[PDB]
Amino acid sequence: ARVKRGVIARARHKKILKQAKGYYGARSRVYRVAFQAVIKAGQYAYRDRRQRKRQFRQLWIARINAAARQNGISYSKFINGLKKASVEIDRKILADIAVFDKVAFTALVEKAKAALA
Amino acid sequence: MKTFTAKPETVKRDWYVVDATGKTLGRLATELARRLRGKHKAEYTPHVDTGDYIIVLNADKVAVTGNKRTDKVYYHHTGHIGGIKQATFEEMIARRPERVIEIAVKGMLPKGPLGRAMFRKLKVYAGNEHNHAAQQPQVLDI
Amino acid sequence: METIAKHRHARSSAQKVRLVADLIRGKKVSQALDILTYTNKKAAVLVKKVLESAIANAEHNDGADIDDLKVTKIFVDEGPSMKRIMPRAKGRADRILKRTSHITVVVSDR
Amino acid sequence: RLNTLSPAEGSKKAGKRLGRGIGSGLGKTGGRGHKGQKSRSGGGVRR
Amino acid sequence: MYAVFQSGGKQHRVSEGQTVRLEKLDIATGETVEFAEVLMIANGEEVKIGVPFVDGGVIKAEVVAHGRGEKVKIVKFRRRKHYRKQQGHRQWFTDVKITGISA
Amino acid sequence: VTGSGKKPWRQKGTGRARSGSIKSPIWRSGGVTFAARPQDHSQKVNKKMYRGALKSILSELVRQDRLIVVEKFSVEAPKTKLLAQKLKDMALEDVLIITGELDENLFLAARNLHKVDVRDATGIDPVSLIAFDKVVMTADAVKQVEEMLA
Amino acid sequence: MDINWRHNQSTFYHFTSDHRISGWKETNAMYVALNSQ
Amino acid sequence: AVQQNKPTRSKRGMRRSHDALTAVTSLSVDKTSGEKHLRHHITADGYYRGRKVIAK
RNA sequence: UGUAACGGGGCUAAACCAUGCACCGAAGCUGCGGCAGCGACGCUUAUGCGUUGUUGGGUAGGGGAGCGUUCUGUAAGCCUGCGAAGGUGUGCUGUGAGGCAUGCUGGAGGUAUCAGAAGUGCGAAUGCUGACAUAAGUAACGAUAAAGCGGGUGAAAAGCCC
RNA sequence: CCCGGCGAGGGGAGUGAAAAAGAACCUGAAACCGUGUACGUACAAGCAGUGGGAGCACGCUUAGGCGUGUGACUGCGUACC
Repeated sequence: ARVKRGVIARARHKKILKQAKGYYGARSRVYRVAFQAVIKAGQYAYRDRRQRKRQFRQLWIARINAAARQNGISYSKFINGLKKASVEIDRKILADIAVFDKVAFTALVEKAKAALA
Repeated sequence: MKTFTAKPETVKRDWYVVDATGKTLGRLATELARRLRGKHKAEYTPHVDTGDYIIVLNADKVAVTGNKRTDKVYYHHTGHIGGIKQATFEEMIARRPERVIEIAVKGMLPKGPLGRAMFRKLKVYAGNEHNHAAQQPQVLDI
Repeated sequence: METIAKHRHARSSAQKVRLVADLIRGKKVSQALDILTYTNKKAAVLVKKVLESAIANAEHNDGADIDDLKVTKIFVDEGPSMKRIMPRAKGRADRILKRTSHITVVVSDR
Repeated sequence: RLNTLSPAEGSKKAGKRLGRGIGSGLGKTGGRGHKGQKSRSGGGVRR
Repeated sequence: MYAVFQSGGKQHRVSEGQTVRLEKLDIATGETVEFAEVLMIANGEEVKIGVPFVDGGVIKAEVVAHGRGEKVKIVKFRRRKHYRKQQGHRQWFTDVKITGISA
Repeated sequence: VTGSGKKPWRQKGTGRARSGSIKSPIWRSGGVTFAARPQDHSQKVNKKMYRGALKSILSELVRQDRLIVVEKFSVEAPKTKLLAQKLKDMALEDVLIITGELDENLFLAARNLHKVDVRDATGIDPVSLIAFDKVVMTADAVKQVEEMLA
Repeated sequence: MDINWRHNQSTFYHFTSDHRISGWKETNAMYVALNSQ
Repeated sequence: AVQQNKPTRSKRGMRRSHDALTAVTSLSVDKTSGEKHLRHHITADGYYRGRKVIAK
């Protein structure tokens, strides 16, 4: 029972090359380079599902720090204030209020300064 | 939902005029770098130029502490081989003082296309007057 | 109405022909013939014969009126190479790729 | 019912196939380590 | 009028009539849930939490669709050491729709 | 492989990979690496495992009503028409007739029918008791089967 | 042409010449080796 | 003396960006014969600047 | 080779020392959702759960469980010219190898399920064979004895004929 | 029948169920080379992706603010064996 291996090899190669559309040059044409490109894209994608949590958090902290200094207190003192005021709003939402609702953020700063004093 | 991103078509950005007489170079420079990034605005976004236009004036009257007036040396290399060219702080204030504030701020701003676009918003003058009366820069006391 | 002429297996590599094809692409046909008459290439002779054949196929096999025609498409595919041998020094040989091409002129009035 | 007969459970064990891939467990060196006389075809010392 | 409430693991800022994609709740498809742990209600007057969750506030949300999210490939390649491991993952979600926010 | 043991190029100095035979299994036209030989595929079945297996399959042909016991089963003339009509009357299409004394006329009558196979009680095998839908044993064949399988 | 190309690839497969790389290519490898010693 | 990485087709077309042929650019019309020719050259019928020359 | 012994700007504190309270900070810990292994335990008994504890980086290597390919039986059955295999897209799906459906090309074969046997899975071997690139329209066009013009033939003449 | 050098090659016509079944002939993959369209790209440095992400172009869509293509700018990131 000789098994020719054309049809299944074609299917594997094609699977990998479909996962590499949009890559520059051989990275999207040649199998032997698109295999490495697809794997290295896999490793980066893993690594960056962790980094997007780190990057979004540092973005939010920069926005709360900006808006809170606009209301006359730093980020450090603001988070200490709200923790002592026993407010448990996470900082995705504090960043989002700090962009969209300036008056609510002003009131949060008043709770923070009220408890912090 | 998703975190808000500033859109560079719709970023409103203001004009500020800052008098640099007797300010410390690094401390002014760091405040300008913060305002030109847009770090002072709640709509800050790291890939969008959200900052303001700052008109620094009286750049020749900026101050430094210690012996940095004579010992702080600005090196650059010209590309030709033995092209290491130094100039102290007072030589730079005599020749072009705009280069003093602009070197400082430029080294505090992120390197890359965006931070070049951020530095295009800094306008420094060695004197007390500027051409930009049409843009109505309000006096940023810092 | 699109009307095609082709020279399949033209002894000239496709690069050398594509210079000339890139000249007349998009032109009106009488202007394209005036360009190929005064281009000093071997490829301009080949391209001119395909273009004249396409005007004739247009006016005979289709609707007439040469003066409305335009060279809408022109492209030069690569044909099969003739694999020959150049005798080099010290006893070694090379393959010479005597290259052909496939000229296509699609002419149309619209 | 010749397509419903079936062996016992545990009687037909698979069979090690060496040299196929990374997932299989026995690829590249087939389970015989790095160089040496024992990782060589025919290789091994006598009894 | 929006409201911030705590949900599965994390927090959501939601107005009324807005579809939210939460973690997998153990609720039937057309059934209505209540989040009794709202952290902020803002209408034109803010109401938030000295001690956390607001005393008088609740969010009534109708479950819309259980589902299973986009596949992600998990690739674990250790260069030059003869190890790679791929895996896949589709996270379960629950789309609810906010029926109402009661301050 | 029909070739020569001449080494195709010098061991060192061509930039080619080193090769020693034109009949290598890596080379086109080269000789299978582990080329097959004619082999025997017979398995030993112990006698008590063969008889045990026949006892199990006969017990399941009885239990699934796939075993029909007739007293006599013979055809008049050696005609496939007569056996076709006879099996049609007994509601049997796919059938293993097994008879303790092999009739000649029955054997010639079942030789063209595809689904039908006539055996003597001696030569039954597991794959035919399992293969055919119904097994029709003559009573004499039942007695001979019990003598075989003890 | 194909037959002449297979035989004329088969030209320096059994060579001997040591000062010429691969039988034919001129070099300075005699002086390189000799100076390395 | 020889390359060390195969150049792309990008760099190949970039190099050929200048290999383009220029058109004629407009060829002039004879005064008498009214037919077309390269400028400063004689026509196919063998006229030049409206007078008859060669005549082969 | 160029500042070139703070990463850099720059700093007279943005340095050092002492004290203190904040905040940032990892794939650590926690929260929420999911999967798998090994125990324990009341049933379910031929195993799944209300559970419950705990574990899951991995090379050589050991153990366990699978997917696909070609061929044999099931199969004179079941799909198939109302369109097979193959080819090329899209959509859905599984933890994965993969599977399923379907548009276009194709034009006649394919094969469930459950077993059986393997020429059973390639990116590497200066691997073998074919094809096609690259340098590149680049070097070269083979003695530095040398050509010029008129006419002819021809679709076309530096090279043919006179 | 027409272009063409009484060519090569082609375009029609005709046969054929089908001539992108035309003798360079079943299927007709990939590398490789083109033509057309959408987007990006001429002040910007590096395994060319990945996380974020504006804008633009096509389809939707009872505007539901989605999908596909592209991808300015930005964090991180020195191939495989």
